[PDB]
Amino acid sequence: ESSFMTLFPKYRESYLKTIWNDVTRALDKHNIACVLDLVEGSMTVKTTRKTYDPAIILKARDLIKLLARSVPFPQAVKILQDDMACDVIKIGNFVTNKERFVKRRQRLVGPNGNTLKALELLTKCYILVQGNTVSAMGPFKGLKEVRRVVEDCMKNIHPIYHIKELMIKRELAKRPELANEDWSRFLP
Amino acid sequence: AVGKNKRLSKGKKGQKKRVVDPFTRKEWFDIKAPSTFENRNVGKTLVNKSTGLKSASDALKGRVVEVCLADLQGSEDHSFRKIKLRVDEVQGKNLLTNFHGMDFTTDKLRSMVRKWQTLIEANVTVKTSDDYVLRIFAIAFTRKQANQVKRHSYAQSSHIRAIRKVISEILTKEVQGSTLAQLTSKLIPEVINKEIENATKDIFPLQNIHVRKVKLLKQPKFDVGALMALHGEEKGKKVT
Amino acid sequence: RIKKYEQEAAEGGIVLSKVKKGQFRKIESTYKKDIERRIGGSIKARDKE
Amino acid sequence: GRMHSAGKGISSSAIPYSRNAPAWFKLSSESVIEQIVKYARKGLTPSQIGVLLRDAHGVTQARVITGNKIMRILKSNGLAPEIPEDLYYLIKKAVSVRKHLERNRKDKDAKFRLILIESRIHRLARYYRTVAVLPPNWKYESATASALVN
Amino acid sequence: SQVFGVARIYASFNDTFVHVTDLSGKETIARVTGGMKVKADRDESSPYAAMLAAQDVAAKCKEVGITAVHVKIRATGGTRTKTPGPGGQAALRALARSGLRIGRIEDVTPVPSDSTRKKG
Amino acid sequence: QNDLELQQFLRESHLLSAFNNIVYQ
RNA sequence: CAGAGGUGAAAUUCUUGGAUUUAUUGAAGACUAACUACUGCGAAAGCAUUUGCCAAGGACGUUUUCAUUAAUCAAGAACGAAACUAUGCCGACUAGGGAUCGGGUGGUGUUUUUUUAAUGACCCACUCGGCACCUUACGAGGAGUAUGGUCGCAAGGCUGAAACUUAAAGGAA
Repeated sequence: ESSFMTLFPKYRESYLKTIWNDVTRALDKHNIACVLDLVEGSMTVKTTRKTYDPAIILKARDLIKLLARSVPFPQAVKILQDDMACDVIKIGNFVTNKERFVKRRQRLVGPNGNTLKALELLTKCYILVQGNTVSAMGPFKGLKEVRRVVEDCMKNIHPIYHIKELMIKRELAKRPELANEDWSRFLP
Repeated sequence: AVGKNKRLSKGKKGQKKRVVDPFTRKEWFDIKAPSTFENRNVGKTLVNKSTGLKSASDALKGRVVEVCLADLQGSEDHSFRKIKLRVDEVQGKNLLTNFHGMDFTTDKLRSMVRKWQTLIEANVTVKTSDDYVLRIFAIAFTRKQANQVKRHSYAQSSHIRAIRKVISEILTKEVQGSTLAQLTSKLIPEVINKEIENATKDIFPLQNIHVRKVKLLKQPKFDVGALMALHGEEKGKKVT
Repeated sequence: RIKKYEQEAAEGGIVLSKVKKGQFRKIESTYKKDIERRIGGSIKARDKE
Repeated sequence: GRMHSAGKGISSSAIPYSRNAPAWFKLSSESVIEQIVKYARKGLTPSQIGVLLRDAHGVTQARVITGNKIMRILKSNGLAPEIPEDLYYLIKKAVSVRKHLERNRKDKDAKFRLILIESRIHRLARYYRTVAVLPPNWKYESATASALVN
Repeated sequence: SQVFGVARIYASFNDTFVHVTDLSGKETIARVTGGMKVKADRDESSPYAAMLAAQDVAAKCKEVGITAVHVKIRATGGTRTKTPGPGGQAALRALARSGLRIGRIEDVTPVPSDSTRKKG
Repeated sequence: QNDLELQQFLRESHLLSAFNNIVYQ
């Protein structure tokens, strides 16, 4: 008999109260019980005596983590989906210069959100740049490329380079001629 | 990559024959908790074979098991903590382990740590009267009262130092006045938590108080009579 | 809606694209409803004044 | 400016309008005089003299209780200092920091602070020599520091 | 009545280990891998691969006498990613389907109490 | 920066995303 | 007991002297995860585990002390691979508003606790000083086409093969 708990601050308290019938519907559909506490700001999920997927309870743990980290409900359920995962990526501990750090992550998110929407769409992922952390949910490959790209952008390679690299790799994979080559003569 | 896709390295020049089944030759053992606990018997283990009972003895006395406190006490309020236990002596398919360490787990800690509050940590090394030198980690999170509108109830650094001092004092006093047996019998049923809380009720009211991690640094000399007493001599069959 | 969104992210800090001082922040809601054909980039009377 | 530190703070005493003592004061002017003299013989700086006399004995402020500022009292009774007390405290601070550095040769922050202190102490010394209240050939150096504090 | 053992699951984004072991952690009973199991070098991290690997380890366990498991799942952790893998999830599912009684799940993850890097 | 298809994909990224309900060729 | 790492797919590499994984450790030199900001500090470069110790500083409470000792500062002295979509009219400046950080006063009930050891958290108004955030009164060449010049640019013929109508082989067909 297993369970997990995680904590939310007050604004997410508001939206969580708003959505709670939905998360209980979904965890009902998978036969997992969940409880919301407004006094301790707490959120618990627990296994039943009729459930048969402790993998799904692990999923639900990561679910509630995402909800408290404030991605909305449709993305919550898309993480409860089978072949998906979310990932916390630390980017606080790279640049000593405060303004340089702030500037570099601003470059990551890109003007008018252009860079963010572009990389998200290419990777089928969903990305939330949270202060000194980055959260990424999606299919496993998508997370892999996202982690590499965000790390280089915290480093000193422009995501503009990375988006072009992803696009070229995308076309190369799309055309099924070269299934065993280096491709380095293609990539920039 | 068992098939033909992967090249031949040095690899399978000549490999030995899977002919033994070490599991054919192994042997089961049963282990038993110390008396501080309630559910005394916990699971099984294996040893290679007693052709060296020297080997059985030395490997087992080296052995260090861990356990879920839920199993070890039959209580799901005790569930959320782990324990480590050390093997000491073997007789009649019976390992009679002795306490080794104590832990929260990453899940409970990560759950516990909020965003808008103040974290508090304090370690201290002590020597129990049993001459077991030991190291205790206790954490504690500050909270707001019910009387609050402040979103964040932070702590002034003088207060934080004051309660580290107080927690170090209480840990020193308690371990010194205790032995290993009473110490475990205390840290299982949540007593130091409450005492720390009632003590620091004055400085800056807290919410979470916990003996996070207990580590053992060096044991005194082994004493089989004493440990046999702690848990709670046989004749053969004159087979011929 | 834009005030709700800025307050949302700012208050749970999610670094955003730096909009100018004048215009309206651009979001998926305005991309999808195609509102600026009817409202504009920003209040040009205020911009000229 | 609150020089060398950019905080614009203001924090000090005011002064009531009246140029007298409150009537409920009933101590001898001469009595407070010998208390001043006795504390000076004990070895307290004029600032501390004023502090003790306005805490312990309800003496509001000596400039009004008696006819003179307290080191004018001490000059009348032959106890002016050799250097003004603020300059003396600066000397003490400089000695402290220099000896600190000498045992601890890496505190660059302290080096910076010592620059600040030497600057201000030069300023004050210049003012005193402008009044000629201190001797004109008088200088600051570590030698004066050692031979005057030790 | 019930014979327990631990099972550590190493769930990379590239590989998969199921590793069943006596409660003390000394004498491991079984250990296979997606790379050991599948023939395509990249399917080695397929949930299908993890399913088969769990099948063989379950076979060994039901042979020797293991019947219930404390399962600890784990990722590469440390400086690199700290998220489990397709193998981990599918392997836990496959164990359940094989009927090995789940004793107790958790995540245990090699986490830095501080990093191992260089700040620029 | 002086590339032409990439910049275009960026500036159209939002449109494609909110009108998919991937194609950018 | 046979692969492991890796990648889009490879490969380099490690691997019966048992790698990767397992449990117990020991050593090694790094960095202080979470708590982490809206804020803290210092002149700036910068600053995060505990704890003494030396040594300095700010804001405040002061009916203490000095009596114009100061301002801005050309000099001089102190300290020290990046870049890659950012930009707000400015100033002798008026009323401010919420929220926060550091003191201080006053009320006031809860938490606290009681001749022993610290009279501390919270709410509240007034208050100075600081990071900020939001409102406000008022002010002294590029475009692009056109070219009877100059200066460069460089053109075709199957290959051979040219003084030879010349081979094999080749190209197209």
